[PDB]
Amino acid sequence: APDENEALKRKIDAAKMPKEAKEKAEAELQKLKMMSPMSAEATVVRGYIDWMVQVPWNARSKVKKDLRQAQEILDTDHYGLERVKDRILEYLAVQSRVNKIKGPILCLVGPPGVGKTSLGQSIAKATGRKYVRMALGGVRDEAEIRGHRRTYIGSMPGKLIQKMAKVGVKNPLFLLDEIDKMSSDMRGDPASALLEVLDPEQNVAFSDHYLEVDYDLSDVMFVATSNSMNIPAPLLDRMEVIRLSGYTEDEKLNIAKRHLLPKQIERNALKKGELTVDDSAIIGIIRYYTREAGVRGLEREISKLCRKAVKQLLLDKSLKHIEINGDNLHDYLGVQRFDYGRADNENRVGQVTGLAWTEVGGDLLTIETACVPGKGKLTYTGSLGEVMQESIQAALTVVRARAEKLGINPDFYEKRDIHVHVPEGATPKDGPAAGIAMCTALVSCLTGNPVRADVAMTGEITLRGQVLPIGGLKEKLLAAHRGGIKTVLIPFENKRDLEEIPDNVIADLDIHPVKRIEEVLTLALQNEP
Amino acid sequence: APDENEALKRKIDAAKMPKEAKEKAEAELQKLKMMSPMSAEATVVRGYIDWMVQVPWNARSKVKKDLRQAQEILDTDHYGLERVKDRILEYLAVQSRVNKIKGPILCLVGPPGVGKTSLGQSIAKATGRKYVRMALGGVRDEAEIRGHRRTYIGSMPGKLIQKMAKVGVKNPLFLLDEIDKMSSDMRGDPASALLEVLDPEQNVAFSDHYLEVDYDLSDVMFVATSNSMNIPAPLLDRMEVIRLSGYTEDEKLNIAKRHLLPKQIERNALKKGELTVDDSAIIGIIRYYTREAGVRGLEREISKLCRKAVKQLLLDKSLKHIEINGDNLHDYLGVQRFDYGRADNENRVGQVTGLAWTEVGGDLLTIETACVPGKGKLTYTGSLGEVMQESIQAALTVVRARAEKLGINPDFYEKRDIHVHVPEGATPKDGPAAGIAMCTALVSCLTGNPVRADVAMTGEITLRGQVLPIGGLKEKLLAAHRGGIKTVLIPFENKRDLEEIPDNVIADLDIHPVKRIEEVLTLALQNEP
Repeated sequence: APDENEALKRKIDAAKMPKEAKEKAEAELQKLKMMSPMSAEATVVRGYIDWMVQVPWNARSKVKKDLRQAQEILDTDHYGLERVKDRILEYLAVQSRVNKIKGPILCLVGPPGVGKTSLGQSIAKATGRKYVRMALGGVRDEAEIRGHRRTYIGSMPGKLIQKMAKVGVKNPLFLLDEIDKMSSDMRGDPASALLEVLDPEQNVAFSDHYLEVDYDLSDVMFVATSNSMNIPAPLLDRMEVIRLSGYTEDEKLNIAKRHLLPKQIERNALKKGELTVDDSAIIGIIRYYTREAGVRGLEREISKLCRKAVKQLLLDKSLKHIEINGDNLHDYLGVQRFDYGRADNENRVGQVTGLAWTEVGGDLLTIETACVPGKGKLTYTGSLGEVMQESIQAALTVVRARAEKLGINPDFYEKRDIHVHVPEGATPKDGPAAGIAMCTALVSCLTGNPVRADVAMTGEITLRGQVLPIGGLKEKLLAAHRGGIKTVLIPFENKRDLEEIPDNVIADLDIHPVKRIEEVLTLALQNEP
Repeated sequence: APDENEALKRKIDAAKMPKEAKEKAEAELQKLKMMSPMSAEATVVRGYIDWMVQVPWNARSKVKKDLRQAQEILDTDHYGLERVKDRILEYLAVQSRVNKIKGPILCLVGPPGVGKTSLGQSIAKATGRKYVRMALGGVRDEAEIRGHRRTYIGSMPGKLIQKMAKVGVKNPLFLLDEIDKMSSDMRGDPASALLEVLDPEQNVAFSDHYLEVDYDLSDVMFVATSNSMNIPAPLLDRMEVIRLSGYTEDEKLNIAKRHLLPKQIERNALKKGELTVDDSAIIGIIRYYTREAGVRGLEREISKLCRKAVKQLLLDKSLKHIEINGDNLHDYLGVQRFDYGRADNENRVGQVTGLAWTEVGGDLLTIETACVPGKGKLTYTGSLGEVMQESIQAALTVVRARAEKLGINPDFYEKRDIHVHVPEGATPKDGPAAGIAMCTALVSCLTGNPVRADVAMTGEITLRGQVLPIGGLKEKLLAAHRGGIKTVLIPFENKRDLEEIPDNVIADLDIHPVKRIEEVLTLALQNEP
């Protein structure tokens, strides 16, 4: 009745609306023409009108059809990686026929600190669609994806509806960040709602608590990102998992010299000829200032270098240029915090270096064994399961069978207790891939032979001394390369897998395929036995 | 229609307003010109008009561009500390180019009782911007940062809008105190609103429940303060953490003689020649009247001294001056409440002194061990986790391996139960840094050798008797210095960290870098074994 109800009514006629939009517009019209000073009644309908005007329809982004431009765009996002972009291109080709996905959503998984956001932005630019993000981590209620009931003012729509209202296109690139961090603790499981907004048979008629009228969401492209492969079962359908990994020394150096350095220089309001960093400084930072698979440490170090350089040049008008090399780098970072190289490790007896497979990239572990006098009981530490128990039992049996050859007293399992400690045993690794490590440590404790340093080993063991194949050799090799380990012992059956590993990692490490316990004991111990 | 609606209308024309302000002014104008006796209708619009007139725009504080004056101002806030002010200067330099932050917010963390508010005021004075504070602790609803819905009178804007209305400048220094104390229990998580008011891409169009019209907040500089590093994940982005620590004896003495004493003298309405306190009294107060990292105890003691001196001089007209020294100090404070020095500690066997890393500064702990007759079960007290369990297991294994050398009966773990008590085990310390302490206490209980007093130790242990490096050596050294401990045992790998500790702390303590359990057992026990 008042003037407000008139102006709002115009917002319904000044915007073109399809059948569903016309239906919600008619509903709002029936809800309009009422008293404007009505507390919590006119404001909610006004907000609904604004949302409808903001909801996209009869308009979309010009989606590109050529694939060459998509490849050229994907080649300049972070580094290219020559591995994941190819898969992306494949998906684009499958989508180069119709506007209907009818399949996966190109899910990305890997350790944090990689080009996930960069890949999403590159895909948005290649597809010619607007970019929009939404975080799935920490979500535990359906009230986060969907809105509230059609009631008094304050019942704002869900995050998805808000993002769609802000992005006035019917075919945007909706990114789903931290899908593995989503939980279900407030109102059932919100995964169902996600399915309703992701399944091509349900997104066309997706209904919201506030926007009860069905909205067409089949043209919206969705992309999910995660850190681990522990994606909920209902969210695993219609999804393709693409695993990402770390980078090598030269790869990280090129990445830093291509985008990290220019971005940090432009962010700190620096000039083109104010700071010059060579490759020696970056190498020193990667070797003694960061230990990870991503480039977060490099970014933080470059930011600190830029800030310190700006402060030093500002307080000294006589300084015209600042150059940081591999020698004065410490002057801006301090004492080194990490060690590179195992040449001066002073090889020990009870300690063994092994490779561990982790969902965020493999790492290095130092397993220990203690053989003290007792009655023969077995003790283990590191939150190990039954698999580790049977593996230790098999290793003990192998040691008992080869004690005569190794010079071990056959009565060691009767008058001496064994305690095996495996640090970070709760790693997301299904299977006791450290059998050879524990066996070598046991042989060392019983014989006193120090385990040769700068040597890494991983793989399963049997009761007859045979080595079984394992998975995730790329991550373990990358971890050994970052840790400065040159000698790596892997099972023989995994030799055929080396053909799928780039030469940049194999040319730096010395791999020796083994299949028996005697070969690992000969190549790992300092002496012959 | 009435006279009121006329006067209020003038407040809309007498103030210059930008596009957004003109939009909200037009909205209020449409809401004005109505009946003034309308209950809860004219008062709310009048309040909105007053808020708009108070909201700053087209006016700002003269921000300074020089850095020398900023350093001179930061050198007279509390003490200078020569550590944090430098970082502040760096930030200022980064902000000495444009009025856009586009980065961190200079978050400060440390134990309570330090110059946090003083640092904020000094930054406000150096930047030439008005000072304003707002407490984030105890906030659990978005209705605290933002206002209420546009409804009947009483729906006042949020705390932020009120602070901005009181401070008539577009670029003020908004301080965020107690960011770690903020929770989420009433209406979702208010952190999101904070992001909307802190993210440079959202503060430019920050909308409020009462002030629904977007307001530009990109020129407002924000600074956060906290006690612990447990900052919520969403509030950690675009933030730089700067850790603060305690002060030494001479540092606290200079701080008291520079600002604490004059402030307390001026607050108690004292004259220049009425009270004279020497350094002996301050030293005695710091040694026997307060045990903390801040200067709260010193402030309280000086306040009590000033009050007692005023009362004594007022009731005695024959007294012309009051002088308090290190001898008569007790006459105004009573009997000493704390003990300084471990020379007369009467070294015990079952007790061991260790250093503990805490988010509010390290402290001293007295770990105990009891070896009673039993079956060999292990018991622990102090709310310890699995890390402490594995550490105690490793220590027990080391003791079992060195029992013959230490003169311990090898059957102690079979006929005797061990109970380890670690007071305040719930400290925010990730890792069993008290391995050497528990091992020494166990060796003492089994051998009866009293642990030498005036000795502190901390560090990780392994199954082979090796000591691993730890973090937070500065806090532990400061705690040992305050407690009067001269002998401190730290891991050998942490020796390179001593170069980052000032000489005022190393010159008072006797540090002995160790790497094996035998060295700690020899330097900690009274006898040789």
